[PDB]
Amino acid sequence: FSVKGPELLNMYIGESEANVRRVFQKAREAKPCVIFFDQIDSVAPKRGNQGDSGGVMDRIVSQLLAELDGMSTDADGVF
Amino acid sequence: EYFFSKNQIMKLNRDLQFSDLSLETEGFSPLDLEIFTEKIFYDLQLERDCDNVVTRELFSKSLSAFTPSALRGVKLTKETNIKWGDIGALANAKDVLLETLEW
Repeated sequence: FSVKGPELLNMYIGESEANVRRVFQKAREAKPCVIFFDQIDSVAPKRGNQGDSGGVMDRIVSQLLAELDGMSTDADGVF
Repeated sequence: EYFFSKNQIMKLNRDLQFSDLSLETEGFSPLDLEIFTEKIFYDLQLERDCDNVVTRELFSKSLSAFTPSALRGVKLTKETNIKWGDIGALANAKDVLLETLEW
């Protein structure tokens, strides 16, 4: 499984549940499987470089970290 | 005590005291106690041989595999226990937490 760079961002507000949540949990739903990323330097801007115009980069980056990390009780091969 | 009397002959031996042990859990309705005491009976009736019965240890094990009817549908989780001392360095925070939560 993979997402091609900013395949995540989307028109409406509340972008994250429209894609990144559904796919990233789908990788937990799948059997042992990678997620491939490219151009992370486009997907997760350094949050300190704050952005105007809805700051959506903060929304993506927060949801991505929350779904990714900690991984307690969750070592299901999601490389 | 009534349910341990009712459906089938049973005895907890004083290996545990009969009162207090209930407070091993709390979120239970009376309906929960019925099904829970059935789970106890069947589980130890399975893990022990088909002879006479006593609940010690196996109660404390099996209670791990249950949640009350009020909760079972709503999301809940339990972690791989990072016990107090495992994160225990700079205990100051953990102590603040335990103090303020345990009241």
